[PDB]
Amino acid sequence: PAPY
Amino acid sequence: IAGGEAITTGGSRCSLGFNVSVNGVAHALTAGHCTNISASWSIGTRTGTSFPNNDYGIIRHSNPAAADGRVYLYNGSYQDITTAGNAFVGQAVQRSGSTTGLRSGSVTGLNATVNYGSSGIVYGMIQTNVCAQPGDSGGSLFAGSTALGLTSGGSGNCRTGGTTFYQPVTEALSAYGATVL
Repeated sequence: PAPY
Repeated sequence: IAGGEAITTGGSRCSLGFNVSVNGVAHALTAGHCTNISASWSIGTRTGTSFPNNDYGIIRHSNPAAADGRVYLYNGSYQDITTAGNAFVGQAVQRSGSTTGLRSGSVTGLNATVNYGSSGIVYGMIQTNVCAQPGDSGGSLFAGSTALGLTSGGSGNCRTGGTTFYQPVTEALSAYGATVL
């Protein structure tokens, strides 16, 4: 997961 | 400007989460990983930020007339917001953001820990099967007229689908003594  | 619309700083873009009031003063909630970037935004000045651990931030509007207490649905209509609540597993939710617009799905987990690698770890996140893409962060997670969360991040995209995590809006409201408009 990654920050949008 | 309503929930889900673009807010920028220099070349960076995020989405507005919810317009709120702090002792009668109009502010906007968005993601903390966005407000960490700068104090100066298209809509005003940052007055609070918390990322990682949490993922929320607040901006005081330069123009109080712009604090629209609704969420933009990206089809020329808006959803009126009246309260804030807590999500529950299986709830039908919608998300609005400036990259992908409006998307729907359901809450699949609560209190999720999310490791963003070099960006750090966030705790207590709402988990959903709604897709999102870069630029969608800070945008609105809601169910009808009830505000629930702010887009933080996830995996996948809106073509293949993915998993997304949201900061519960109630923690952000109590951190700043704010109420949704």
